[PDB]
Amino acid sequence: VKWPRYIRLQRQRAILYKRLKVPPAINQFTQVLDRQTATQLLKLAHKYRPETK
Amino acid sequence: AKIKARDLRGKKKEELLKQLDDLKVELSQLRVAKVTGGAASKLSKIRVVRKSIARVLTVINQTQKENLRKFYKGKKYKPLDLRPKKTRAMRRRLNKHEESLKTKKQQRKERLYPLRKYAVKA
Amino acid sequence: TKGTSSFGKRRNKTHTLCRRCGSKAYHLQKSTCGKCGYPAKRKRKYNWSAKAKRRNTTGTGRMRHLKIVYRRFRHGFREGTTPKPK
Amino acid sequence: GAYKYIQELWRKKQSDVMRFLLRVRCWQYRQLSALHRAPRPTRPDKARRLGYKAKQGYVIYRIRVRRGGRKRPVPKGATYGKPVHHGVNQLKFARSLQSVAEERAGRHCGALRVLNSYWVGEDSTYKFFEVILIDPFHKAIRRNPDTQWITKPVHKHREMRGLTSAGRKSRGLGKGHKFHHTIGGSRRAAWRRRNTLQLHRYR
Amino acid sequence: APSRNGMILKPHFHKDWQRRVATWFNQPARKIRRRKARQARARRIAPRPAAGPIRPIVRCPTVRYHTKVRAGRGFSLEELRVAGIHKKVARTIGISVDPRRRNKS
Amino acid sequence: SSHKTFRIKRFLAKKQKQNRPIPQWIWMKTGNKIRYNSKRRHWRRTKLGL
Amino acid sequence: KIRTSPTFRRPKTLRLRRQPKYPRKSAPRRNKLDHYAIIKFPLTTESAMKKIEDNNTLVFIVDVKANKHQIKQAVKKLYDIDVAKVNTLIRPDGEKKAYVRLAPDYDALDVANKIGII
RNA sequence: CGCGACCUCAGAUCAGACGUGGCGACCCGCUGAAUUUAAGCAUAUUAGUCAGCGGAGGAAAAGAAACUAACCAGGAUUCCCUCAGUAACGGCGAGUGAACAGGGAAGAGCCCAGCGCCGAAUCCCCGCCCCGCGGCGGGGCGCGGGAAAUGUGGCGUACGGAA
Ligand SMILES: [Mg+2]
Ligand SMILES: [Mg+2]
Ligand SMILES: [Mg+2]
Ligand SMILES: [Mg+2]
Ligand SMILES: [Mg+2]
Ligand SMILES: [Mg+2]
Ligand SMILES: [Mg+2]
Ligand SMILES: [Mg+2]
Ligand SMILES: [Mg+2]
Ligand SMILES: [Mg+2]
Ligand SMILES: [Mg+2]
Ligand SMILES: [Mg+2]
Ligand SMILES: [Mg+2]
Ligand SMILES: [Mg+2]
Ligand SMILES: [Mg+2]
Ligand SMILES: [Mg+2]
Ligand SMILES: [Mg+2]
Ligand SMILES: [Mg+2]
Ligand SMILES: [Mg+2]
Ligand SMILES: [Mg+2]
Ligand SMILES: [Mg+2]
Ligand SMILES: [Mg+2]
Ligand SMILES: [Mg+2]
Ligand SMILES: [Zn+2]
Repeated sequence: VKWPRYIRLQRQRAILYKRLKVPPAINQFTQVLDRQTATQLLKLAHKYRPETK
Repeated sequence: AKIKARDLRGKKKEELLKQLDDLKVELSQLRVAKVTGGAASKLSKIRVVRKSIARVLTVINQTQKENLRKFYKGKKYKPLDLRPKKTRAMRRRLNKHEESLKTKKQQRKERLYPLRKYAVKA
Repeated sequence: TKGTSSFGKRRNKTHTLCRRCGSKAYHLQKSTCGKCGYPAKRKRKYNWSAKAKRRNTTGTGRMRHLKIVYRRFRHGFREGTTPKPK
Repeated sequence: GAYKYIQELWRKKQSDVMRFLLRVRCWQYRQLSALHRAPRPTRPDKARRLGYKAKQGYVIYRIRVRRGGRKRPVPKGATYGKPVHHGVNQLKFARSLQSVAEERAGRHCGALRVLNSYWVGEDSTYKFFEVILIDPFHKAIRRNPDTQWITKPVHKHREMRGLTSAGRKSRGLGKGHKFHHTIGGSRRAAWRRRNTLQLHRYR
Repeated sequence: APSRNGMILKPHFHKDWQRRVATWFNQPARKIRRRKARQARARRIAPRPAAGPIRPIVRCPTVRYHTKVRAGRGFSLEELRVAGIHKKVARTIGISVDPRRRNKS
Repeated sequence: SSHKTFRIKRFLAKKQKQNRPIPQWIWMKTGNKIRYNSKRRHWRRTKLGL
Repeated sequence: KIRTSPTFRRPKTLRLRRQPKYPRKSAPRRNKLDHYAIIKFPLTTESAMKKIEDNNTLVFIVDVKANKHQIKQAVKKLYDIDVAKVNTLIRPDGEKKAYVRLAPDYDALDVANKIGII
């Protein structure tokens, strides 16, 4: 498909982060908490939510 | 008879339109007389009938505009002809309310340090 | 040949009446006016012709809104009020 | 505060992190149009320092201009006159590219007012700036007495009359012995007073 | 061409000086306007002095004038602090204040 | 030509109506200076532009 | 869902209709091309009298913005007579002349008598 | 596959607003000559002037020091007198050419970002009730909707400030 410009631009922005040498201070955010610890963290964080309006 | 603007204002719109449509028949009858060639008394009545029609239509339009501005009196959005027509730059100004706000800093500054009235001996 | 004989072939016109300025300067083939420049949004005027500016200025025509503006200015642009009736 | 960290972070433009970010952002803005709306400020601390407040009616536009000097717009060679004014190639525009970017934003968006602008990237042929724009008819600006000065008709097209910071830097105004030629309103105002002959009644 | 004896004069009339000629025929008109504005201000501040706030004792720099004394722009913060007057209240009772001034002496 | 347009024919109509002499009764008026119509036009002499 | 064509087209979104909170003008304008304003006066000329007598027509000077349909339905209301056909021309005066042919059962000169032209 | 966020980007005759163009004497930002003078002429001079372009207001611009000074020191900006046809620039030729100090006209000062502390303590819009209502505002309700933590408001800004 001949995709629109914004779709093509974001898709080959996603490829440039795989091509170019990402410095470690930006690369450290790709290293992420795994699937089971995040649910425990949000389960704990649901008990300390700020009040609504 | 002399059609006056003072006694047309209490009348209803339909009996005003009846007089308007009668005076338009009068103009058509006078303009036939003008092109056939008629009396000067018939020729000079054209200006009389035309201004009477202008009077009746002025009363009708003024009454309709007054009822429209009575209907839209308390509404936030009103038609642009009923909105006030000043100059364009003067319609794009700030309000009394908007020019009369001052900040909490200037409010406490005016409170704490007011302009004193004083005099100096000679 | 170049003069009197050549003047007999003038039978099709270059300019017509412009629909914005009313002058016969609308070039039919360039589709633009040599007096006001009608397809341009701004009217054409220049400071190298002061005489051409004073033929089309705000005092030249009818002033059918500005002369009522000048009269309404003297009363602060009062609106929606009537004089007190008899 | 995080803003002090981001401010000192943007001062290390030769570092690996900033040379990565500036290059990928310059590539991204090179693929867009010459003028388009940014959804949010790219550099928030500097927009904040220049006067952007994150509320309704504050608009950010990102814009690119072409780099280099000003070639004289004259046919082939042929700038007719004395040898002083045969210069065409190495001439320079008297206003900065940031000042050009501000008026190119403000002319396309004539209903808004230019507040300031900042640099976000460049390459060999483009410089990228982001312009802060204020709607003067939104109520969040109209009813805020801190920022209701911009709503006044005096401040129409500040970026065209040279009243923003970027167009202000090119007028040569300031206090000191280095700016004697703009004493008064401006450079032309100094010239008018210095070349106006005062002929008194009693001489 | 020069005459027998005289000065070498350089008149600065080589530009279009006749366009920028400032005549002073409205000088007696602006004097009356300034006087009427002055009296209107003096009636607006009715018991307050017509000149305005009090100006401080100030020496002149730049050795041609260092013996004379002058009216300055405002009293300094050190002077107001020694006199016991708050800097945001001094301007309300007709004391001229500027914070740029220093006190070397 | 006989292949006129509406705006040209209307312009010719107005310039036809302005080409009449002055009425006889206007120079019996008090504040009158007009002797005749000086803005008159003949089809052979003045060619109306266009 | 598969992409059958290699062309991306803009998908058709919902378009709402105008529901303004106030009319832009307060009242509709009055129809200034009224049935009295559209017919000004007839001609009493000798070229129009033969046109009335022979061809059973009437000759009017009408407004220049008038259609043949409007002239027809204007004669049918002012003079209570139906129309066979309307033929219009624009004079070098600038006025629009209308030849209005009546029905075969109505007589144009007996209509002209009651309106005044004779 | 589907569903739900957020980001980025579209389309609306969507609801409510704004800009366009004119005049242009005075003002602001660019662009910008050649006649002329140098008894020629090319640097200069004409002149940052005419022409060209954009943008305003009843004035505009400037404006509260990254200042002047070298003193026993002054103290925002604008304008007048003087400095001064001076310092200085210049085929050092023709010509060009300020500023400080001083005397007056006027005189008015201020606010943010940051850094911090406060439960976003802040702002906009729609529906209803009453009032004002011809420069669309005020309080009261709405388990009404959004903006905003990628930072609104209060204190607070170089004269120090906060607890
Ligand atoms: Mg504050
Ligand atoms: Mg041709
Ligand atoms: Mg123009
Ligand atoms: Mg030269
Ligand atoms: Mg001699
Ligand atoms: Mg001929
Ligand atoms: Mg809409
Ligand atoms: Mg230049
Ligand atoms: Mg010479
Ligand atoms: Mg000579
Ligand atoms: Mg020569
Ligand atoms: Mg000019
Ligand atoms: Mg304009
Ligand atoms: Mg104006
Ligand atoms: Mg100003
Ligand atoms: Mg000074
Ligand atoms: Mg001297
Ligand atoms: Mg020499
Ligand atoms: Mg010079
Ligand atoms: Mg001085
Ligand atoms: Mg004084
Ligand atoms: Mg804060
Ligand atoms: Mg300061
Ligand atoms: Zn034209």
